[PDB]
Amino acid sequence: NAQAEEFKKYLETNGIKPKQFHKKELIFNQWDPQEYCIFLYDGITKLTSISENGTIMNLQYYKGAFVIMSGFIDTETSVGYYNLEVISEQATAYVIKINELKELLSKNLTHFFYVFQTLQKQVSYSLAKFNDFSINGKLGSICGQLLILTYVYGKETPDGIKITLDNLTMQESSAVSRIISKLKQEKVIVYKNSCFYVQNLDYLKRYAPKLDEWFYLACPATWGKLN
Amino acid sequence: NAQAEEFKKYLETNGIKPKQFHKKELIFNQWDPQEYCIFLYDGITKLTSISENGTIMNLQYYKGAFVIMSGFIDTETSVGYYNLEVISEQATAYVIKINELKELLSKNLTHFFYVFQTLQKQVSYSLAKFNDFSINGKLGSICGQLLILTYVYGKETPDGIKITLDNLTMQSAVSRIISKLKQENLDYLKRYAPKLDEWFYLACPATWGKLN
Repeated sequence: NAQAEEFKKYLETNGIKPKQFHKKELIFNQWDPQEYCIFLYDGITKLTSISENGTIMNLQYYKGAFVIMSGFIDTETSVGYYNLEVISEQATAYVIKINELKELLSKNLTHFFYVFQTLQKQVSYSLAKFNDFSINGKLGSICGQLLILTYVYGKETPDGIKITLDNLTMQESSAVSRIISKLKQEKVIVYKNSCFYVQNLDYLKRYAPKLDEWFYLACPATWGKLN
Repeated sequence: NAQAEEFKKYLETNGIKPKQFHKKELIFNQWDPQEYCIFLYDGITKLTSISENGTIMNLQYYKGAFVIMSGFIDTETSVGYYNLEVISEQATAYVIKINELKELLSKNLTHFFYVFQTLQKQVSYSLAKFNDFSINGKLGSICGQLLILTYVYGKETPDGIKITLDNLTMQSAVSRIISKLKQENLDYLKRYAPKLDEWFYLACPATWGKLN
């Protein structure tokens, strides 16, 4: 991670020190009146939303390095009523306020483009997942999920692809079951050592094609080593 | 919108003149190796992707004023191969090559912040309707589609809420629910699309206060 390091040392260079959090903690919650910019350097987290009857809705999961925002940079008003719960055991993130962030980026444009581009590939990511889901239904939706996980955690193994991930945070309803059952049988995936494998990544590629290109276009480094 | 019309004057002050398009035209297509930055100033449009077998699916709609960009700001590589079609009778948009946009925004950070906002508005947008989908399946989605349409074109009257858009731009189980809910009220679209209604109250507060 080239840009992530320089951005990490640029925040520290300007006095913004890191801070570790662990499970169930709220880096920021739905009721914090302050708008933040959280540069989750290392770890995994999830953006959640509390509906009327207290039901938690897991909306998106983030893996460092990544940037999350709760306020609009131009108006400095909240983007929504969300919370950022850490799902990894413990992770570190630089919590900078929206107004300070608007000052540091205005001073250095290279870091401005970094945060600008990270949001660009978040927009296209949704367009690509919605595209595959609209082509191949739940099959393409599930294949896109399996495709991105095997790019970020896939280890090239003599026996399949050893996805590096905890056992049940990996698969963190019957329709899903019907699809994964076929995948188990047709050798495309395998459930060995209580850990997912992947022996025909090409199957996932062609049923989630436009998420596969999104990985090539947005992360050609992580996409080119498994191809 | 003042941030938009100020962006316009900033663009054409730097020698970027508007271009008018008539419906069914493409402001850019998916095979164009050049990445643009489209400042749709006026008119409504649609972002489409045609699959390799020819089937065309629509992924998003953008109404002006708004920014749509085909490539990353610095690397200048494509963010995804799509086609931006015009669905309005006619539309006006300032087309810009993204390497030219890099130098303009880098030299004016107030308009850098503006386009920065436009893309994080559509991020929270998708997050909001995903919530409404994960709670109310397709009903929360189609409901989300109707309330945003009502809030952007809805003028209150004694008869009820209405949108002044000809059947032109108007155009399975989808119509099944349309009818199952044609069988029984702005409060219903807000009922099963609450986050999208929340998103609209924060990203577009002034215009969301129309029926509120």
